[PDB]
Amino acid sequence: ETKLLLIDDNLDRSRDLAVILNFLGEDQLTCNSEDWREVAAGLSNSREALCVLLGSVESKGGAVELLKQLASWDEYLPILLIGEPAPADWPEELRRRVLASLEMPPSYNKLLDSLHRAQVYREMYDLFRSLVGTSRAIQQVRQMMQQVADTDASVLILGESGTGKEVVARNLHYHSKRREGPFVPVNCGAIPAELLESELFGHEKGAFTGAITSRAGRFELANGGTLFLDEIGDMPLPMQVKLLRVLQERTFERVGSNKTQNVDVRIIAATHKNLEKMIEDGTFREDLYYRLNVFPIEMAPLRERVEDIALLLNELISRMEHEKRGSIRFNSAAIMSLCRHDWPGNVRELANLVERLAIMHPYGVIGVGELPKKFRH
Amino acid sequence: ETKLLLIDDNLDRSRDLAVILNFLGEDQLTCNSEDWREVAAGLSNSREALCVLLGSVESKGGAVELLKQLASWDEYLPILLIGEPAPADWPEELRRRVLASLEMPPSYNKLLDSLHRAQVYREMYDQARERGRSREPNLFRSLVGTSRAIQQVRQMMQQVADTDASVLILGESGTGKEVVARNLHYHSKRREGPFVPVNCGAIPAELLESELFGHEKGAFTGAITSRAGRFELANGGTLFLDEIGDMPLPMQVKLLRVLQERTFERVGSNKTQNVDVRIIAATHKNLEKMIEDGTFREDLYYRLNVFPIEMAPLRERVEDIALLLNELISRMEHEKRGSIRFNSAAIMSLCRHDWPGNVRELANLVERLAIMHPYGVIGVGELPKKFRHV
Amino acid sequence: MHPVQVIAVTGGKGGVGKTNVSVNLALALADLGRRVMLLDAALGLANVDVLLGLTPKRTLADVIEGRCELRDVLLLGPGGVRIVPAASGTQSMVHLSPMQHAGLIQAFSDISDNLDVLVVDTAAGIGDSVVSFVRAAQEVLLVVCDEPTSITDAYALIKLLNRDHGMTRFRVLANMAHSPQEGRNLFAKLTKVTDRFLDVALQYVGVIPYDESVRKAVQKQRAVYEAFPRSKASLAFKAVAQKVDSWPLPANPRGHLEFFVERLVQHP
Ligand SMILES: Nc1ncnc2c1ncn2[C@@H]1O[C@H](COP(=O)(O)OP(=O)(O)CP(=O)(O)O)[C@@H](O)[C@H]1O
Ligand SMILES: [Mg+2]
Repeated sequence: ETKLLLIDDNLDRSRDLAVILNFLGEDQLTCNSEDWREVAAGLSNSREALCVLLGSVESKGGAVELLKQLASWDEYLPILLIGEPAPADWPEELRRRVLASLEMPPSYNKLLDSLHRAQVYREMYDLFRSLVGTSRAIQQVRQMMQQVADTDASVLILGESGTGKEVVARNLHYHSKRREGPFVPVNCGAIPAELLESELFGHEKGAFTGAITSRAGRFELANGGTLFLDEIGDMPLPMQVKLLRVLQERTFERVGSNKTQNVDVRIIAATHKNLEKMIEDGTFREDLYYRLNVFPIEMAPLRERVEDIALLLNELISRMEHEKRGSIRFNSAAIMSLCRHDWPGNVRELANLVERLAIMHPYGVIGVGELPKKFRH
Repeated sequence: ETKLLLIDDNLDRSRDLAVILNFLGEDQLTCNSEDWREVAAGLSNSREALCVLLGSVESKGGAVELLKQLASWDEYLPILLIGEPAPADWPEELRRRVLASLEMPPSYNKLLDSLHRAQVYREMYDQARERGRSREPNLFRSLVGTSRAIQQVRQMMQQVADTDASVLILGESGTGKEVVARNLHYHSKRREGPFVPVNCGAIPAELLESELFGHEKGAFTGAITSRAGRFELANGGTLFLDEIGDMPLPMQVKLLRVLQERTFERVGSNKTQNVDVRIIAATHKNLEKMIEDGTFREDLYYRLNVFPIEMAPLRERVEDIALLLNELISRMEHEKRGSIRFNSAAIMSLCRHDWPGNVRELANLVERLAIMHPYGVIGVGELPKKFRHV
Repeated sequence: MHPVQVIAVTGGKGGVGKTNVSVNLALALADLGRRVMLLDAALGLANVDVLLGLTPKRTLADVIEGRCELRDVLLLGPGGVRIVPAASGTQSMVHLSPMQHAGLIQAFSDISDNLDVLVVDTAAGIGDSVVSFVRAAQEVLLVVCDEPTSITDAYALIKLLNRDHGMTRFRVLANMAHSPQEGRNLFAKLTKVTDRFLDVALQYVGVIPYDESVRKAVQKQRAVYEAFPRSKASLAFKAVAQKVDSWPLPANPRGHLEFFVERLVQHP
């Protein structure tokens, strides 16, 4: 991904570090004081250079001038000395870039602590449109989604009620290899306990006192796509066991049938309950928990991302332009009043409020008194 | 104090391996295929020779004579191949004395894992002086550590490996009892027999009878077939009972009957069947406290606790976390699923964690970090908030 | 291939004209040019066939009892509307388990010709069958009359659905109103109660006037839309149907059981 530059005119120590980084799984390009410009020209940009390992230099002028044209090359490129003691007379202007002074032979600990410090300074120095906002939490969520969307792993979305978990799941599905497949949502808190097994697995012509036809379950509906199990915490324990068995074996059977079918699906589960406490109280299975918790994404409440409300309002109004139930605009005082609200059931209440005022007063403007109740104070 | 021996006739490979081991801070005596004895005599005795790293041989004779001479030097000296797959030219009983084959250049995690494997080999097979039978390595795969608890577990497994007796594994949920059961099964007289794992908590309480013992035609509403139980599938093998503590009392009486009388009954059947199985029971509940609570059978408890294995929580063997990370990351490299590297701060922060669900938590965290930060350095900042500590 | 719009006609209060609204809305939507199927969710007591003058040979009792499948009980009703008939006082249809309602709703997926209209005529009350058929429908149309009992029953149904199932969007249609101001005032009262206690979205659809042509049509056992196509009630039904055709089609499946989840999954 990112290359390393070692600048050393001492060939013995240069080979020493070269084999060490090669062993340590770090990509580097061997350079000397006179041909490093050609190597730099071979670099795609200044960003691809994580750091430079400076060693003995025999070019005219010395190490002091050598840091000058690397400084002219980039001011944000960090420097660490290899096999040279910490300076005591070099100019002070360059001592905000000497991260550490390593000695040959280097040690494993301080090499990675040096490499970690280099990554921190580089980070300090320098497309999910559905999820809008500017808080730290929202961009952390976006980064985690970017990291997990390209791989086949079980995602668990943790948060509170009405925090926007289905949107995150859909963005994960759309930016994956399964984009052309189906998206099948399953709500375990909107299906009775006796119906969940038949709904997920399907049934034959006769399996129980109500089965009148043979139909495909939602695992077979999700074949070639992702299955989004919302409210996994209220799933009954026997159904938890059967779901674990299906996930482990990759095979399932319809209710009232003995034929085994295989389905390749991606599991994205959602929860608002504290699962760990549920395993502690024995109301949830720990094995299913660790099968579903390969990658957890924690969503943040709207009361903790208050500066984001206006953008959410504009986004919600935006989507009503596509689903054709009208439009409405807001006032600055009304927006400030909404920002000063507790908001339990964050995005669900925000969308409910917008829909309610859109149907109530269409193509209007909302003031402080225009809000219905308990939203201005 | 312990030393290695690098024996390879390629000068460059010897030199760069030597400098790698100096970088890791590992003592070594560089050697060749002609003068190793002369420098090997400087060390006190054959015990300080942890292992030998043997590469390519382009000297007189084959590798067989060098292997025999090394075995003469000390019979208990593990061998690590560097950049050379093992050749298929020895008997299957004589093809297993080396521990690992390290691809060139070796990976940090795999190198450390192989060194710890050599240490585990040396610390028990050398000093034993008791096993007249040929040694059986590989019996400790997921058991890596330098704690008192893990060494006690290894001693108990070595005691029980050569005896066919019922085993009771005591440990918290997620400690890794299944791998211990598999290690006991595949390195006992049952190696060719089936290994059948059953989780009592998974089967519903009303179906545990049919699942464990099987049933015949029309045994219950829904019994269209005569499916046979787990015990008969484990005949000539091993059955692994996990969380035996939730199994109800009548089932406990029938299990004791299977253990002693070697007989059981199917559902809907009027005949007794004899099966020869080995029962390795696992639980995470205090069985004694259940006995004075009137929930577990006391006689069953005495029958099972003849060979107990107490697997300690990770929070009580925290100084083994580094080795466990090396094993997990090494497997993750072997399956081409990526690699991660920690600094000292992250490892210390992890060591100060309570770890509920010890090894499953560790593996889940490793997988999560592989997804989050692939090919990067993990510090305290990049760990999840629940793992950060001051 | 397209998603199918499902409309549940309800209201809790009996005798508010749920069946008349269902039948006349079905015929009007067929008049605009859609393939419409009408289901008589009044499973124990059938009134769609009575109002339309039909005498079905096979009904849904035959489907549940297993003598026939679901396709062969369809009847070609007036205006091209395909009717699913219900039983009238059959011991196997008086009360069904939730498993049976789930099976019947799921079995409707075998039908793949209707042009995104399926009108579901729920029974009176807030019972299990009514809730099951309302939750499975995309649109919920509540028929309310300007009486305290009707307002109370509609509010009770809304409160039940919102409290125990999280539903928040409801369509309200006024029936047997003697002036448009009567319908507006009825909507105002219902919204006043709901806002005082709940946080839900009520959308006014229209008003169906009190018209004796409806009574003559019921006496003749024919539909007011076809028997008296130029009456005030028929014109009101045509206007409502034009308004209903402008409703947004479903696009995404929800987690619970609902009609035609197959079309809501594969099409997107
Ligand atoms: N707008 C209107 N003008 C005149 N009569 C009307 C009317 N709407 C409904 N009615 C009358 O109401 C009576 C019942 O109608 P309908 O059978 O459709 O009600 P309903 O289905 O709600 C009763 P239930 O729910 O018990 O089946 C009939 O006499 C019908 O003609
Ligand atoms: Mg009716």
